Amino acid sequence: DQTLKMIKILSGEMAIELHLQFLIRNNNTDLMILKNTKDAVRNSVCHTATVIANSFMHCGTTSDQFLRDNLEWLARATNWAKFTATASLGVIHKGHEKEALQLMATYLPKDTSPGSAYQEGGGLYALGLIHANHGGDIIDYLLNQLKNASNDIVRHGGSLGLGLAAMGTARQDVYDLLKTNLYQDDAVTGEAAGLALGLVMLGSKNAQAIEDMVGYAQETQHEKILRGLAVGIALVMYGRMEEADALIESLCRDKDPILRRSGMYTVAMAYCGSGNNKAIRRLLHVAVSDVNDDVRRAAVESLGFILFRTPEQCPSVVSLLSESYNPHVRYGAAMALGICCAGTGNKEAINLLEPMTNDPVNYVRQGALIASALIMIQQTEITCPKVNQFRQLYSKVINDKHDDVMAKFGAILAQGILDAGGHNVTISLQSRTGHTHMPSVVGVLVFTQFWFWFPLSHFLSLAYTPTCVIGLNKDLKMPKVQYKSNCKPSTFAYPAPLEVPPEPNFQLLDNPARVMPAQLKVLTMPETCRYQPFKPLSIGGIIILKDT
Amino acid sequence: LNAKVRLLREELQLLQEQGSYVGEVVRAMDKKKVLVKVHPEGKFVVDVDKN
Amino acid sequence: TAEQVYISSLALLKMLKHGRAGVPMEVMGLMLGEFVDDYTVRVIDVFAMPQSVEAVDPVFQAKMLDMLKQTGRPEMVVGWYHSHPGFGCWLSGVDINTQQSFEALSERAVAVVVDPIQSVKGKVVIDAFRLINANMMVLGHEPRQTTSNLGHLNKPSIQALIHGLNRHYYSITINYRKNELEQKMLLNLHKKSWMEGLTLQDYSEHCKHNESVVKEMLELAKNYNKAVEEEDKMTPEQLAIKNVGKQDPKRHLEEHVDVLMTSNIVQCLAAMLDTVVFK
Amino acid sequence: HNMSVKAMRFPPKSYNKDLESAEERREREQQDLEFAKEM
Amino acid sequence: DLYSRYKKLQQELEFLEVQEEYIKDEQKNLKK
Repeated sequence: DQTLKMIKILSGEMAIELHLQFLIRNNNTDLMILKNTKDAVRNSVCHTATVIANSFMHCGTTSDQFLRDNLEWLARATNWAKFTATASLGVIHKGHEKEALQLMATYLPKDTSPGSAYQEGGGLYALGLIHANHGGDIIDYLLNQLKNASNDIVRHGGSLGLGLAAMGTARQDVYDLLKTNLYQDDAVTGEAAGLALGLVMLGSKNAQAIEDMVGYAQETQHEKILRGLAVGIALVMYGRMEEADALIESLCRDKDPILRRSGMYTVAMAYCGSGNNKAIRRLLHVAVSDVNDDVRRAAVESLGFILFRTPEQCPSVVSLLSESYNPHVRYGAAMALGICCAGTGNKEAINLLEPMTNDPVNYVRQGALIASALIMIQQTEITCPKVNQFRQLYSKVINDKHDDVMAKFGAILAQGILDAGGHNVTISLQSRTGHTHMPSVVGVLVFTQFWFWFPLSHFLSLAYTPTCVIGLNKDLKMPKVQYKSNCKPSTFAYPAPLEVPPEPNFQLLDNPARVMPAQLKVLTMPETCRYQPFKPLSIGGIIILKDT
Repeated sequence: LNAKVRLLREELQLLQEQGSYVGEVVRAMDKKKVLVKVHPEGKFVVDVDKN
Repeated sequence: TAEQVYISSLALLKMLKHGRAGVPMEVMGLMLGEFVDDYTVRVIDVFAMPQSVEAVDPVFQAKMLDMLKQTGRPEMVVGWYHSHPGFGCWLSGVDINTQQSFEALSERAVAVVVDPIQSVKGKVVIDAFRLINANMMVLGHEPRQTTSNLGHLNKPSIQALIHGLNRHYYSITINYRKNELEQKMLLNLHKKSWMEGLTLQDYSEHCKHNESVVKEMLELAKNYNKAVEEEDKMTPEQLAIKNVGKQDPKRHLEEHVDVLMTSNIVQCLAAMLDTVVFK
Repeated sequence: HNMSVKAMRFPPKSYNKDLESAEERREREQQDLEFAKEM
Repeated sequence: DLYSRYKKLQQELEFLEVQEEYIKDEQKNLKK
């Protein structure tokens, strides 16, 4: 009703359940790629790589087979990978309401309470992942669960999930409890506390919080809490375009390298995508004049965030930076290409990252691999002919025992990237309204921080967006309309798993049907059917179909 | 200039590689094998590189 | 395991001094600071003991700590060091059969090894191992969650992999927060007197030095004339296989003439920087 | 002198890029080093 | 065709100018 209209326009529900319905009807995944990646059995990294990859490819689909196939291998890695697994369980069941608390019934801290407290802490991390950008009873539940707690090994996941859920809300009390969580002066709670304050105060300009954290940033000694505040300073400023200039000047002129890295992240984050030459002058320049490698890498990373409007100039400038003497600068160049063109495959980016995988430095190979994964997304090999070439190169490097374990770790997470949501959700920080998806931006920002915390870069589920036209005539009733296409149906090509030992363009598509954004111009509008789109059909998502 | 410094920055790497023996050929045989003596030493069959 | 790198400037200076002093033996000593937290330990003071490799008597370090208690701030024994001259900065069997005794004394394994020889005037070579261990054959160390202490650093040298235990660790980095006061205090080590900065050297050796350089420029001119005169089409690659002899055309030029100019011009400039104010 | 110095660099383009090593050669050298680590 | 071409020409002009100002200071740093 018009009384119920406010819920229909403001609660954000029906988008979530119809995305869920689309992914659970369109579940074009692959059971066997996990079996291929299972070959490199080791006790160090493979468990982590697999548990992030299968969560990446099966996000929100609630498919319990990749963890239900085995249990002894599931718990073979301990004390950090069980935490990663109970983290990944949330991404598997993200965008849900009911089967969140109830499926973790085995994983309550008070139901079993074994000697391991890490698996029982990341359940709250999973809960925060599921209900990200969705306040309510989740907020109160997490607040009450953080009212009393053990030592902070259980409080990492709870703190990060609480920051994930109440991120845009800017609730006062959660910030108040994070304040005393930060003032514990403890290393283990440093990652717990420094992140989520920037989470909750995103764009709030709560200047008291900035003053408190920058005062805190000058006496503590824990590296972890320095990193937490370093990303918090970035995540407190957003899109002001003029206000953090004193802030970025203060954080850039200081001698502290981690705080200079924070300053580079601030000038990235308060200047989302803007083509401000004046910013890029000082930013790029101190990308060279600096001395510490980490802040140099952050400075060259910030270029990818700052060029959404016309991302085709970034290859031209950073092609030279890819040939720098410094492997850190080359790695930053690789990820900068990966994140600037986070969308449609561009031939220049693929060509420039083609030799980047062959450098004899492990981490620049990591950057090249992940950049290659993100540039080629949902591509049916006709957009760029390199899709299967990178797939077979990935398949070659996963089963080689000679390459470094970091590089193959990046390769398995690349397979996680390519098949995300059954190739139905993709990485696109841009709306069709000329606006940048804020949760995608913050998710891909946190995703860059896998140097120092592997499950922290688990925060990428906020970046996946489905690419599917959805049809709905009334509030709830699904219609039944199937239209055609005009171009080559090989643009509709799927991976089509082989396991081996005259062309119709009228591809009929139902209401929850996937489509590439580039294919949005070549769809057939429903004309002979009883339905007809009230709005002209050039945008994705869900569109009104008036019935005749 | 980048090229130059890169070469020099990799110079101390390549110089880490050990030296290479010298030898005197006598004759070769089939399947790309060659008989070469070292100077106060014996005679080795050596497989030739593809270049 | 991103918890390494505890270096401080005065410590490294004392360690290069102590290693360079007695070179033909493996010297050793103790290094003390504060265990500020689990991921980081700060060092403030470092000392050595005489020996004639052998562990020091506890009496020596006991009285050393006893007088350092009132000597400024209190100290905590945070570890120790040794050298390995002309080596790959690697742990020995003698080192490892006392490292676990040190671990029994204090769990934080400080296995600093320093070398003055590979530490060249530009680049310095350090390691500080963290109890390279082989207790169990299906586990490594407890933290494996970041690539900063695992992939960011350079991979170890081949010989350190050979004669060292292959379960290697550690990430030595200067990590002393770049103390600006002592940085500005040290700065130039080759500043002279201000009143020395206005000196003139002398005019006589200036002129005979010029005379000395003119004859070598004449000879360089002769060589240059011959080398332009040959102008062979033998290709510069084959020109560079026969340049190993005495032939050095244009291979000096600059090395005297700017040396000429920096001889002349400063002698010119200081000739006029002391005139209009001195009467 | 300055005019000659400036004019020296204006023609010689088409210098491609830096050629450090080959990926196959580097991989083979690393594999030989790792295999001879016990040796 | 009209108008917007002038704006994109001027846009790549200051973009190119940013690269020009960059190339000097990076050359100065890389020499030393």
